Amino acid sequence: KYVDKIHIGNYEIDAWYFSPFPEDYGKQPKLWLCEYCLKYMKYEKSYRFHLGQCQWRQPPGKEIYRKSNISVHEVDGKDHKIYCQNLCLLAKLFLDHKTLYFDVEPFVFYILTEVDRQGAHIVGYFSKEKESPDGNNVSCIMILPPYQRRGYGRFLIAFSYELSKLESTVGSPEKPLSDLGKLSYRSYWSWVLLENLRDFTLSIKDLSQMTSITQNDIISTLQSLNMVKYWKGQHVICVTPKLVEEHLKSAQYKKPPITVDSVCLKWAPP
Ligand SMILES: O=C(NNS(=O)(=O)c1ccccc1F)c1cccc(I)c1
Ligand SMILES: [Zn+2]
Repeated sequence: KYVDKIHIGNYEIDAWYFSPFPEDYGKQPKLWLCEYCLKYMKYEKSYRFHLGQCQWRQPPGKEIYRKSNISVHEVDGKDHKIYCQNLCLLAKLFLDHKTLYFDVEPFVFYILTEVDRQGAHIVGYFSKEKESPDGNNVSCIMILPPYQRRGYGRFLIAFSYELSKLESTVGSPEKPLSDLGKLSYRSYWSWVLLENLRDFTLSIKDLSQMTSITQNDIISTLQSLNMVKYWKGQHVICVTPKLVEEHLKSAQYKKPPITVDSVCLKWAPP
């Protein structure tokens, strides 16, 4: 009765949550998704027909980042409404808290793809309100299940902050975050703050301007590392160069990242 399984690319993926595709679409065993234009279909037969006809081989919009075979496309919800709606319905299969699927005009979508000779294969995305009253640099962020915990979420988080830096703004993900989202942000913040502390020294305000991480997220991260003291109503960094190195040598920071090469990012504040 609900969509419980999708086929996209060469992946079949079980659903995690309800997503409000039309009811007739939920009645089948599977939904079949074109991995390039994200059209969803009811039957393997219409999917195969679509595959031989569809001419798209990458997301719409502008490629604002390209390094080697890693690419990010910026898609304006107002310019590519159907695609962005398709994207939000797919994302809702794996996000508990996302609530906006059809009114996509106030959002811009950053699509992460992995390119090979056949085309640019979607890995995940994050959305961003064009005008955030509460200073969120991410509204929702989603990595497709078979790509999770493989460095792609870390890339997208870093990417969202590289945009904030170009905007001369601090930003924060819209809350609530998933379990994995909490872990991923905490670990991204810890790495970024510890590398900055090793490289220089710095106030909490200094770190915020260098990283675009909000002062609250910095404070809560430093508290979980136990590197902040409290003095007459103010949080003050309290860290020795050696303790920073003992943290950075820890095994969790051992996997080599997909980095965001600032030189490969083509984007100006809107
Ligand atoms: O895939 C995930 N996160 N995994 S990670 O890219 O390996 C990673 C490693 C270190 C630090 C941060 C990271 F995100 C993942 C999946 C869905 C939503 C989100 I939000 C993240
Ligand atoms: Zn298509």
